[PDB]
Amino acid sequence: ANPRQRNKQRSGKPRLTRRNANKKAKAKIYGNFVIQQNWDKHATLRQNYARLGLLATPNYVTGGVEKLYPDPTLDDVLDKEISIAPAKTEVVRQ
Amino acid sequence: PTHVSKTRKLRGHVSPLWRPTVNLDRLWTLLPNEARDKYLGKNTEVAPVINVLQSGYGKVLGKGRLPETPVIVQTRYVSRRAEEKIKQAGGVVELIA
Amino acid sequence: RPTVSIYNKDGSVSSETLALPFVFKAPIRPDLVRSVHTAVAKNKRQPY
Amino acid sequence: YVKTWFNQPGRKLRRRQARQTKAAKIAPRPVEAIRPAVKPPTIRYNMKVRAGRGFTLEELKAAGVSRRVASTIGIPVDHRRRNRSEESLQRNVERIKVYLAHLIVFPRKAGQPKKG
Amino acid sequence: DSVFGSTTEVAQLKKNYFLPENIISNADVTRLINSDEIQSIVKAAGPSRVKR
Amino acid sequence: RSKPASENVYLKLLVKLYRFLARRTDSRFNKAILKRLFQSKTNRPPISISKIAALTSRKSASSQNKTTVVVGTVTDDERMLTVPKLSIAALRFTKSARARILKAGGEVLTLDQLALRAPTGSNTVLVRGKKHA
Amino acid sequence: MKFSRDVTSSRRKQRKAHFGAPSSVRRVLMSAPLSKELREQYKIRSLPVRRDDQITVIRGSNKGREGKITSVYRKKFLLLIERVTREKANGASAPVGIDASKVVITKLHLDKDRKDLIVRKGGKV
RNA sequence: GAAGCUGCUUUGAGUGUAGACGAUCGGUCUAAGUUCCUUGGAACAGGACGUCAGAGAGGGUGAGAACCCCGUCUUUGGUCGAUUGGAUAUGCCAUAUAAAGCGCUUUCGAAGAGUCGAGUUGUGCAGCUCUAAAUGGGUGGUUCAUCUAAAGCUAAAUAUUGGCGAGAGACCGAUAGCGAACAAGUAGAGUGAUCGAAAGAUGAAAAGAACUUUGAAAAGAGAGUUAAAUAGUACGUGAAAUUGCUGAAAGGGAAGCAUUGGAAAUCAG
RNA sequence: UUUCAAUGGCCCGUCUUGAAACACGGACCAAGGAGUCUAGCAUCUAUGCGAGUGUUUGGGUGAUGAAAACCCAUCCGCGAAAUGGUGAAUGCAGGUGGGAACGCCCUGGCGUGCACCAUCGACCGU
RNA sequence: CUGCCGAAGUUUCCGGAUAGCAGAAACUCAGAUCAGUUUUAUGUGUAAAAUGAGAGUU
RNA sequence: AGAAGCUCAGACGAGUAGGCAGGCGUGGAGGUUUGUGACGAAGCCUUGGGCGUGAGCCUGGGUCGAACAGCCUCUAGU
RNA sequence: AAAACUUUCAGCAACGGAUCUCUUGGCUCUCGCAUCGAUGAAGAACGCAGCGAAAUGCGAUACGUAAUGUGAAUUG
Repeated sequence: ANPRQRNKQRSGKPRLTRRNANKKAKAKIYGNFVIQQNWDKHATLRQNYARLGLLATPNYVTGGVEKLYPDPTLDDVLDKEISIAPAKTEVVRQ
Repeated sequence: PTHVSKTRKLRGHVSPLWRPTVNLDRLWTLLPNEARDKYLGKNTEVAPVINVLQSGYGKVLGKGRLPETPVIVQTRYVSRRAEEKIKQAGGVVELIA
Repeated sequence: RPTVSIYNKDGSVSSETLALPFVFKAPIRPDLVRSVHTAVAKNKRQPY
Repeated sequence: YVKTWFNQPGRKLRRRQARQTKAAKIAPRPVEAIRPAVKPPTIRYNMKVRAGRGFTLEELKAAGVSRRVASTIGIPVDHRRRNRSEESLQRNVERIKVYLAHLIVFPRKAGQPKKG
Repeated sequence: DSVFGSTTEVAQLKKNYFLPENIISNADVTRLINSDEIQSIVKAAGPSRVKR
Repeated sequence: RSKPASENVYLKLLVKLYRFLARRTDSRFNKAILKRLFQSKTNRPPISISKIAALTSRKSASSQNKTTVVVGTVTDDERMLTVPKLSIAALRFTKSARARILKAGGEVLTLDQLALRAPTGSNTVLVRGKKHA
Repeated sequence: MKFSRDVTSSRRKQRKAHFGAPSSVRRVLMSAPLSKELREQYKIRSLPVRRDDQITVIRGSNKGREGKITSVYRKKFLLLIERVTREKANGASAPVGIDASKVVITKLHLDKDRKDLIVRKGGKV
């Protein structure tokens, strides 16, 4: 439409086409090797974090989570020590 | 739609302080149903607590009769007749700052 | 409830059955479905 | 001047990709920091509890974290907020203390010369 | 049964959804009219198309 | 109004059923029911479960086993706590009203079920809703 | 169905690419199937045509005629075959062009380059 | 925060190699009928018999092609090179007489001026005149609360009719859609600033009409090519207005129209 | 269908006026050509739910087109209380009459009496 | 494009609100009320038989 | 018995402003017709025929040469 | 009162370019990306092919040279 755009529409030189428009592709994992091995590329990060035994956010989630199946006072607290947390997943144990 | 418009047929014819209010009759409705089955109609030593502030209400008004079961009403403000009916029903009012 | 027989890969009836879900007893409304479909089949319309 | 929202689905997917790109960079760790719990500043909202910006310097000190390593392990600091009541202090100390118990800290590599 | 629930049981995969209830119980009024209860009380059935 | 603007097939089925009952009987009840089925939603206000409970045991009470009939929705009344035994036939019941009546009370009926039980409207209380809106 | 967002299913863009493709691409556009004996010999479904290739016309008015390739007219997608011509009014011979997809290769013009291409496309030479 | 003290916890602005995980660029790899009959100039049509399918998107090919061709799917990858990113493992080097966090104090703690502000004149900001302070000053609220100006930097979420590309659409279909589907800001107009069109389609293939004859020639007539010249470049289809020819009929200063029939023509049951 | 005969037939649109006539428009044909889209408000109707109601700011999710469909955490909008701070059954959430509808009778009588409307009544509009 | 319903053509108060004529929706009314009408009676006006029509309101 | 339907009887019929209802046609979309089509789709022409009160529809013949329609809904640069 | 002329109807031929069918174009929406110049840019002028006017390409190395990829054309 533009004089610049019509300039290369009538020009014989081919366009500088780069085929980078692949949507639906989720970024692959670098960083941790243990995460990369146990990470599957189809699932979302919230699904991968939950499966691996990790937290995607330490806060509340600002939406309704998915449901795939029908599931079935200072002193005593300021100085208390939380007895760590158990490792439920082999990856978390790893 | 343009098709159902009547101009398709004219073709050819030349053309303050935030304080929501709750009344006494709805005080028991605010409480869930399983607690009402447990506390309403039974003379239990422990009484249910209805914090009407957490349910988005600022003042408790006096419309309605409460059942004779006592209940502790925690609120910010309460009409004078409302807490009259509350102790007549056996309950108490704890004003919340 | 009524039961529906399950069919194997070769079309033979399997001995297992499932009770008919309540959704199959829901009211069948041509008028309501047509109106919902009219509005829902409009939600992937690009502008012009 | 009319603003249109035809790119509303395009924006939603772009952010989900951006979250995915974050997790690619930093995989074993959450894509969000831990925010404190605070009470909104009005008579209309003070009954509720929402997420603040960061944990005050007293909340970090009471929990056992220093204000220098707090950012390293992902704990935001708010130098502006202060603890006017023990209720707010004890609430956010346990928010950190739960965080520290649930946290795995991978060791770094420390350079050490031949002599001391 | 979990996706849609029933008319008295909540859907497990849809929070607070019950199946809709119908206007009528039996959707066949022809047998409703020809039932014994209604036929025994209706007045005398007048003629069909009459002679001019 | 010779027909309703509603395209609901089941409302048309009710209209067909009460077209026959109105003309093949001599019940002023059935003629009234047919007219109210034709009436638009504006002219068919909802009636509360409490007003139904009131109008049954009102003044001399004497509700006995009479079935309440309203051409409209029977909305629940959460203010009233202990629900009496009632038998109501209506176009629609809100999920609360249907659950409350069934749990502590009698039964809910549709307009076709009532036409089978009381084709001539015998022992039926025809109740309307307040139009003051 | 296409699933890539990099391939265009537009008729407008497909005709523009086909009719504006350069000679290096028109070489791959004008391919012909190998014959039965050649296919069972080379395990190759199809090859791009080349001058001095013995083919056999399969479809058209010239069905059954056999000959070599004298010139692949890449700029109009036509193949020219010897002894397949049209006699004009003035007696001159105008060779008749056939689309490459309408012939079948019966004897390849093997070179070093074609041999590597044969074994490149999963074939045995 | 400085300075002292204390005793616990800390540490590389190096330099190679290896392999893994990513990003970018280019090359490369890819399943199944072109079997039979009929129609046709051409089969890609209909029928018969089959095949492939993680491929039945789309386009090309002499008419509707999943199986003739490019592709498509596999690819949310194989392979070959490149160019790179942050980690991991490991080698070498390390100027540590060093640097830091936390904790303790019988020791200290600087904080931005023709700026704030007052007056006045303009539209918080600016001009003019005057011109400060140090628990001072700013801003709020009924003494209190909050903040720390007159110096500076800073990613992400955000915008995007342009620039480099891409994929689409219940959009327009050549008086439409951009002014411009062709030739387009072109031809053309104006001293100049500027203004600014019209114009798409032969056929599958140019096979674009050899040859003969008339004619000064343009062309005509036979001929020839084609499935077709009722496709001849004044080229798909060819409407109406309008014009010529032929046939039929009517007409003494309008005509068209309507009703009922005759005559002539032509249909129907 | 064309034509003839008898009978009839003033040029259409617009404008002005009580009304015409005037006054404009109309050489002919083809194509184009004028109550549209959107924001708000109100009526009516339909639909879903109903003292509730509203998923689509956003998040989750969606391999087959992923701008669709699907799921919903916290808020918020309107409604549920009015009056000018306070803040509602006195009395089956009040009696009388008319009244839809039903029942019992031996047309009419009796009982029950929705909606709505006049009536005495209250409570802080209910 | 066809079909159905169908006016006002002007009072009364300040361009209007009003009324009037035309429709719609929802009510009650048939042992009832109406009427561009005529008689009868009382003194042109008022009141109660003839004839026609189902008549009302919001 | 497409109760949306079937049937009987009577009365009525101009109609501006206005009010109300049912229909005809067009481009594109979802569904559908085991739909039509190079043995000729669409278009166009015709002193050919038929249907409808009407908007219009179907068809014979000729011409033409690649697409098109009926029904149910959606939509509008109708 | 025959022809001409005028008019009407039909046929053929003209003129015209409607209609139909499509279409390497427009328009609209979304998506990814960030890259002009004193190391001479955008724009202008003149040139360059065996046979060329525009467009395209290019700059006296002038419808291009080097390198790389492909592997046998270009075509009036």
